[PDB]
Amino acid sequence: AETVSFNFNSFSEGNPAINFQGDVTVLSNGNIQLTNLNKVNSVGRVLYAMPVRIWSSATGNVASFLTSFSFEMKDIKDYDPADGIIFFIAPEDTQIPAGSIGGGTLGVSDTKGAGHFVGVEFDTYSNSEYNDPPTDHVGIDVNSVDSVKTVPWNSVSGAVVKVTVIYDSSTKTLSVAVTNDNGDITTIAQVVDLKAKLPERVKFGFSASGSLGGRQIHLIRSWSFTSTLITT
Amino acid sequence: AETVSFNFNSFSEGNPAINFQGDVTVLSNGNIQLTNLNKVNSVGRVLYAMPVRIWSSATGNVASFLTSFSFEMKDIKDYDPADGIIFFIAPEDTQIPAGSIGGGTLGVSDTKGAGHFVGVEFDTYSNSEYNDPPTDHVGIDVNSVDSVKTVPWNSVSGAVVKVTVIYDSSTKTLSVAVTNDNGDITTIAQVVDLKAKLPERVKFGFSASGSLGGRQIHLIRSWSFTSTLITT
Amino acid sequence: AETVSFNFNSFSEGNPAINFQGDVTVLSNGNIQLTNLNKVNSVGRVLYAMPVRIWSSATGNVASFLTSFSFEMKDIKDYDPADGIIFFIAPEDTQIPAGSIGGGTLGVSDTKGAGHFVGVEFDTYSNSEYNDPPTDHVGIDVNSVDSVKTVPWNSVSGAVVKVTVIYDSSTKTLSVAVTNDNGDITTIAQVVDLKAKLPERVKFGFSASGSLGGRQIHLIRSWSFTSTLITT
Amino acid sequence: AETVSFNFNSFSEGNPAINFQGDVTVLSNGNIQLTNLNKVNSVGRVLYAMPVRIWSSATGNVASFLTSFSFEMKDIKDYDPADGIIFFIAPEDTQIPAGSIGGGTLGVSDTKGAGHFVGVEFDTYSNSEYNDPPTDHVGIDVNSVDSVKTVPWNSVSGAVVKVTVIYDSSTKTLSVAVTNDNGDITTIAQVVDLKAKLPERVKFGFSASGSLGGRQIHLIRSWSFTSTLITT
Ligand SMILES: [O-]S(O)(O)c1ccc(-c2c3nc(c(-c4ccc(S([O-])(O)O)cc4)c4ccc([nH]4)c(-c4ccc(S([O-])(O)O)cc4)c4nc(c(-c5ccc(S([O-])(O)O)cc5)c5ccc2[nH]5)C=C4)C=C3)cc1
Ligand SMILES: [O-]S(O)(O)c1ccc(-c2c3nc(c(-c4ccc(S([O-])(O)O)cc4)c4ccc([nH]4)c(-c4ccc(S([O-])(O)O)cc4)c4nc(c(-c5ccc(S([O-])(O)O)cc5)c5ccc2[nH]5)C=C4)C=C3)cc1
Ligand SMILES: [O-]S(O)(O)c1ccc(-c2c3nc(c(-c4ccc(S([O-])(O)O)cc4)c4ccc([nH]4)c(-c4ccc(S([O-])(O)O)cc4)c4nc(c(-c5ccc(S([O-])(O)O)cc5)c5ccc2[nH]5)C=C4)C=C3)cc1
Ligand SMILES: [O-]S(O)(O)c1ccc(-c2c3nc(c(-c4ccc(S([O-])(O)O)cc4)c4ccc([nH]4)c(-c4ccc(S([O-])(O)O)cc4)c4nc(c(-c5ccc(S([O-])(O)O)cc5)c5ccc2[nH]5)C=C4)C=C3)cc1
Ligand SMILES: [O-]S(O)(O)c1ccc(-c2c3nc(c(-c4ccc(S([O-])(O)O)cc4)c4ccc([nH]4)c(-c4ccc(S([O-])(O)O)cc4)c4nc(c(-c5ccc(S([O-])(O)O)cc5)c5ccc2[nH]5)C=C4)C=C3)cc1
Ligand SMILES: [O-]S(O)(O)c1ccc(-c2c3nc(c(-c4ccc(S([O-])(O)O)cc4)c4ccc([nH]4)c(-c4ccc(S([O-])(O)O)cc4)c4nc(c(-c5ccc(S([O-])(O)O)cc5)c5ccc2[nH]5)C=C4)C=C3)cc1
Ligand SMILES: [O-]S(O)(O)c1ccc(-c2c3nc(c(-c4ccc(S([O-])(O)O)cc4)c4ccc([nH]4)c(-c4ccc(S([O-])(O)O)cc4)c4nc(c(-c5ccc(S([O-])(O)O)cc5)c5ccc2[nH]5)C=C4)C=C3)cc1
Ligand SMILES: [O-]S(O)(O)c1ccc(-c2c3nc(c(-c4ccc(S([O-])(O)O)cc4)c4ccc([nH]4)c(-c4ccc(S([O-])(O)O)cc4)c4nc(c(-c5ccc(S([O-])(O)O)cc5)c5ccc2[nH]5)C=C4)C=C3)cc1
Ligand SMILES: [O-]S(O)(O)c1ccc(-c2c3nc(c(-c4ccc(S([O-])(O)O)cc4)c4ccc([nH]4)c(-c4ccc(S([O-])(O)O)cc4)c4nc(c(-c5ccc(S([O-])(O)O)cc5)c5ccc2[nH]5)C=C4)C=C3)cc1
Ligand SMILES: OC[C@H]1O[C@@H](O[C@H]2[C@H](O)[C@@H](O)[C@H](O)O[C@@H]2CO)[C@H](O)[C@@H](O)[C@H]1O
Ligand SMILES: OC[C@H]1O[C@@H](O[C@H]2[C@H](O)[C@@H](O)[C@H](O)O[C@@H]2CO)[C@H](O)[C@@H](O)[C@H]1O
Ligand SMILES: [Ca+2]
Ligand SMILES: [Ca+2]
Ligand SMILES: [Ca+2]
Ligand SMILES: [Ca+2]
Ligand SMILES: [Mn+2]
Ligand SMILES: [Mn+2]
Ligand SMILES: [Mn+2]
Ligand SMILES: [Mn+2]
Repeated sequence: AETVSFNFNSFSEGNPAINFQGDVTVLSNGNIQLTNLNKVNSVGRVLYAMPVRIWSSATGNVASFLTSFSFEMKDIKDYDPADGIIFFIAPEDTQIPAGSIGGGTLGVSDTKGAGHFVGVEFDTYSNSEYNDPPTDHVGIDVNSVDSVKTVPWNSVSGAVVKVTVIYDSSTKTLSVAVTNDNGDITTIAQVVDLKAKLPERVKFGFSASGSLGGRQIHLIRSWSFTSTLITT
Repeated sequence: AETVSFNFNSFSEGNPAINFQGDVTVLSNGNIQLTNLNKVNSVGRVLYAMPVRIWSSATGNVASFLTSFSFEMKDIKDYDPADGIIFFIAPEDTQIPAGSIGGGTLGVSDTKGAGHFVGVEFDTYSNSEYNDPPTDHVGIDVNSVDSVKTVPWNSVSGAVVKVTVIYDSSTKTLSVAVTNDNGDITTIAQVVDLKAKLPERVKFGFSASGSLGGRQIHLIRSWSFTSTLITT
Repeated sequence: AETVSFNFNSFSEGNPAINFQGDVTVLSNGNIQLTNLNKVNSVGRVLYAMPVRIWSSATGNVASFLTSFSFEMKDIKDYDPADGIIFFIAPEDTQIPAGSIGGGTLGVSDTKGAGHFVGVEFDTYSNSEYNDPPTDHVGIDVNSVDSVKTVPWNSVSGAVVKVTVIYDSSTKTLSVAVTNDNGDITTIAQVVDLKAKLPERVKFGFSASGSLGGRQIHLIRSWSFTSTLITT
Repeated sequence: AETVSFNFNSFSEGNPAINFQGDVTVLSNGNIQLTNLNKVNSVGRVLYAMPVRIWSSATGNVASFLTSFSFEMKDIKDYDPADGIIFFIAPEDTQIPAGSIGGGTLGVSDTKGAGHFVGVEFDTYSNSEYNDPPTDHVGIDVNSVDSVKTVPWNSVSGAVVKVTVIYDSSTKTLSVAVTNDNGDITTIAQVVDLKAKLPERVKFGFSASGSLGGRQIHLIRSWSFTSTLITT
């Protein structure tokens, strides 16, 4: 088979394996701070430098992958806790949308919240302009921040969250498991046809944004990944 | 919410948190050995002592759970590697099935292969008698050792395996992810209405079995489980 | 190591994790009410279903635990505020003591005040019969409602109390810390060889009681416990 | 009674309630980083600005106090993970020891490892000059980094540790509970007569340190404190 795997217990802004886009910045403790606190419409993104072949136009096969990461969101005084983080998969040439308003677009969509990407957002602000549920939530996005599905969730300031994703090729079922601070788990699943919505060669990564009045600390602590494509 | 969460990195007899049914023997290194090598038809199971209420006849809700565990199956000179391990869910009153012999009921069914439980199997020996695919496989059993679905897997002697399982309360999707020694990941997923096959209170555990000519060591090295039942 | 850890921010009947002995009634708001207000000699207890092995006859070791919980005791027109709540440890086979009447056995002892258990009491009514200090107090009981040690405390109707308990495996020191509504903290500590007073397997819970003339509401709002038993 | 209490969920540089002594620095996410990864014998300390009256001259009374905090230590490449963190209590005019060598001294002792303070160290480097145990440990210090008592412990790089301390005046008992990322809890208690080892007015705080090759990320994330002195 064709297997891809990596593991980051910490980061550094000189590692060739990571692509930094936007106001991204690496802290002294090894964490990645996606957005700039005192910047209007801040947008930061981070992608694994190397492109993962998730499916073969040849065989007709699709890869299965298991990844898990942990992040932290914290409130900053006088500023609305927004907008959130999103784990995304996109074509290898993915860029921050030209003139991106930031905020509710999470840095992977245009003003009408559209774009070419599949992702799991950890939304902390309700954008009626995107059909956002009235409360914090977790969602499965498929080429739009107007989630195909969401599940109520609760963002605790300054608490480390742990996430475990699984994509089973056979069923094209993307399943998420989120371990909240109080021990409680939150799950959400959706059937997404990756071959159908993305190219053979893509890229994974994290993005986060905010507005002028909406800002908060977005930190990625660790990230491990392993994809496996059957070649037969 | 109502959440159950335990974690075992080692084991030891006498712990009130675990019930040992069968030829289960705890090694002097905190490892659980499921079957007796010197017996014909050995059978052993390890269960988490307390019944966990997976769904509520009142809420109508069904819990989601995130459980991951590791095991090892080493071969033994002049013996067919069998029958394999199995992670399962059963009615709180679950008694250990009748030991059988040439058989491979994985310790959860009768000679015919029937039984009241739902589980993920890591089978290493084919039995025309239960539709066992030609080779080693990972399956999804629902009241029968004749898996509902199966996927090609390969068991490697003396290799430690890591397994992450996720269950989505809504989508009723059971998603497994097998991480092998070399790195490659195997995954399978299936819908199983837990509220349709199991009583409100069930029990989680691992089971194994052997035959007259099929035997091997079945080691459960670690186990961590977490389930959350929304009720409101 | 061998660790037990649960967490309840709310309660609900039917949860297999908790056993209800006596006049325990679960409110429609996830709160536990220990005594019945319309009964003479009400008595109620709530216990964590599974027995926790506090010490090993093999290791000689004794587990340490960190448990914290919150409660509330509101008065009721024309009634003496009593008897108080109590956090205790008992032999796994613990039955609920005989309901008594003028009495104040806190639901863990006989008419005389004897019983097999060890606990921290939050007593709000003096009984010359058991040496109750002149006023409200927090005590450390060891097989007797006649506290081994006591410290002046003051119970305030309708106030939510936070309590953090720590037990050191070695020093055999049980240390309580009562946080009142206004802020002030009350603390008491006592050596109690858990391995000397209790059998290997015990049970943790909260108990309460009332009299003919003494009654009040006893609410257990939340509970989080964690114990670790070193074994190697 | 006289009670002192505060609570921090994140710190800031321009906060007169906190005294920053040494290589201290406050990250963008509100955490405090006690040492500088680039200096040689980097020493950092942070004290609560206002002094606390732990014992009354008039009345041979001493205060009880409850406090809990969480930290994170991480390994930095090419440097030994050292030296650790310490929660200390010192006279209100306390400073960094003249010409401190940092390292084994944890920034609160001279070269012989002596000074004026009562602390709880989370040691990560075995120094034979201070009779350190051979493994990571938690210790109780009384005017010397040569612990009056210690307990084996394990520091995990990048993991959030939660700590809870309780000091009972009546017993002059100091008990700690450390909650590892693991879920496991480590404990350690010691009887320290504060009035006998410290001045009426003290200051509480944290500290960390490193050497030439011994360096790591030391971070304080939160800190809550309450102390109540009886005055009758
Ligand atoms: O007549 S026989 O019976 O004998 C017989 C002859 C040939 C075959 C082979 C074959 N491919 C081989 C290699 C190979 C492997 C190793 C070595 S070696 O190790 O070096 O020796 C040498 C050669 C090989 C290497 C790369 C590819 N094949 C790639 C490919 C290209 C580009 C990319 S890309 O874009 O990513 O660069 C990605 C993948 C493709 N192959 C197909 C394809 C196909 C499927 C469906 C449809 S359709 O029906 O239309 O859907 C259309 C086309 C077929 C159909 C038959 C077939 N490939 C599509 C893409 C070796 C044999 C089988 C039997
Ligand atoms: O009749 S006979 O008995 O005579 C007989 C004749 C031919 C065959 C073979 C064959 N493939 C071989 C290699 C091979 C192995 C080792 C070496 S060696 O190392 O040199 O030894 C050299 C060559 C080989 C290597 C790689 C591939 N084949 C790849 C492939 C390409 C790209 C990728 S990827 O992932 O990189 O993109 C992954 C996989 C493919 N092969 C097919 C394919 C096919 C399937 C379905 C459909 S259909 O359903 O109709 O669409 C259309 C086509 C067939 C059908 C028959 C067939 N391949 C599709 C992809 C060797 C033999 C078997 C029996
Ligand atoms: O009937 S016969 O005469 O035919 C006959 C049948 C079977 C046996 C064997 C046997 N083990 C073998 C290997 C082996 C050797 C060489 C190769 S080869 O070189 O590759 O060929 C391959 C395999 C082998 C390899 C590893 C082990 N055995 C391990 C083990 C597992 C896991 C770990 S771990 O955890 O560290 O990973 C560490 C160690 C154990 N084995 C026991 C054990 C046992 C003891 C006491 C109790 S009790 O009663 O409860 O006290 C319960 C169970 C028995 C009982 C019988 C028995 N093992 C416990 C642990 C080969 C044969 C002997 C005779
Ligand atoms: O229900 S199930 O389907 O699950 C099922 C459950 C159990 C069984 C088996 C069984 N024995 C086997 C072998 C075996 C055969 C072939 C190979 S192989 O060749 O490798 O294939 C490997 C192993 C096997 C080999 C040797 C023996 N059994 C010997 C024995 C040992 C030593 C000597 S001696 O004296 O010579 O040393 C003499 C005899 C005995 N076996 C019994 C015995 C018994 C007799 C009377 C009474 S009672 O009435 O109470 O008195 C009580 C019990 C039973 C009862 C059941 C039973 N044996 C008594 C002695 C294989 C299976 C089968 C099916
Ligand atoms: O026999 S008699 O006739 O004599 C008789 C004896 C006792 C009662 C009372 C009673 N409540 C009172 C106050 C009260 C009265 C007067 C003053 S005064 O004005 O000062 O005098 C002050 C306070 C009072 C105040 C607040 C509440 N009660 C709240 C409550 C609190 C918080 C929240 S929350 O979540 O919003 O925080 C939500 C709800 C609840 N009360 C119930 C409840 C219940 C219903 C169904 C189910 S079940 O079917 O099982 O589901 C379970 C439980 C009952 C059942 C009987 C009953 N309450 C559930 C919630 C006073 C009397 C009635 C008649
Ligand atoms: O026999 S007699 O005639 O003498 C007689 C004796 C006792 C009673 C009372 C009583 N409650 C009173 C107050 C009260 C009123 C005014 C003041 S005053 O203003 O100070 O004067 C002070 C105090 C009072 C205040 C708050 C409550 N009661 C709350 C409550 C709990 C929790 C919360 S909260 O928010 O924490 O959740 C909020 C509210 C509850 N009360 C019940 C309850 C109950 C119902 C069903 C079931 S069951 O069997 O299960 O169906 C079990 C239990 C009963 C049953 C009898 C009863 N309450 C459940 C919740 C005053 C009297 C009436 C008559
Ligand atoms: O073991 S312990 O020590 O714990 C202990 C446990 C229980 C008891 C009590 C008790 N009753 C009390 C009051 C009371 C007194 C004073 C005040 S106060 O003054 O306010 O303080 C407050 C409350 C009290 C008031 C009214 C009644 N009791 C009424 C009653 C109600 C209504 C009417 S009516 O018809 O007029 O409406 C008529 C009679 C009855 N009581 C019984 C009865 C019984 C009789 C025969 C049979 S059997 O032989 O089996 O058939 C079965 C049961 C028993 C058995 C035990 C018992 N009552 C039958 C009717 C106070 C305590 C004492 C000690
Ligand atoms: O017999 S009579 O009935 O006539 C009678 C007369 C006097 C007393 C009082 C008393 N103190 C009062 C205040 C007070 C309170 C409120 C207000 S008001 O609210 O303003 O009105 C006004 C005044 C008061 C305020 C501050 C102090 N007292 C301080 C003090 C000073 C400095 C500090 S410091 O360091 O923090 O600055 C800390 C503490 C001390 N007081 C003693 C002390 C003592 C104990 C043991 C020993 S020994 O045996 O040697 O051990 C030596 C000394 C005694 C002994 C008796 C006594 N104090 C030691 C320190 C009010 C009355 C009782 C009975
Ligand atoms: O004749 S009678 O019998 O009738 C009789 C006469 C006098 C007394 C009183 C009394 N103190 C009062 C206040 C008071 C209360 C409220 C207000 S109000 O608010 O205005 O109303 C105003 C004043 C009062 C306030 C503060 C103190 N007293 C403090 C004190 C100071 C500083 C601190 S601290 O912590 O801040 O440093 C903490 C505590 C102390 N008081 C003593 C003390 C003592 C103990 C042991 C020893 S010995 O063992 O011998 O050494 C020697 C001395 C005594 C002995 C008797 C006595 N105090 C030691 C410290 C009011 C009355 C009682 C009965
Ligand atoms: O409040 C956070 C929220 O802001 C929205 O945009 C606001 C903008 O922040 C505010 O300054 C302006 O006056 O009105 C805008 C429209 O509500 C973002 O659109 C949303 O995504 C959050 O970031
Ligand atoms: O190894 C960490 C350890 O260092 C000790 O000091 C060393 C110093 O780090 C090294 O660079 C120098 O060459 O020798 C010194 C003497 O051992 C510290 O004393 C100790 O506390 C740790 O920080
Ligand atoms: Ca949003
Ligand atoms: Ca089989
Ligand atoms: Ca009492
Ligand atoms: Ca040291
Ligand atoms: Mn959304
Ligand atoms: Mn099978
Ligand atoms: Mn008492
Ligand atoms: Mn030390």
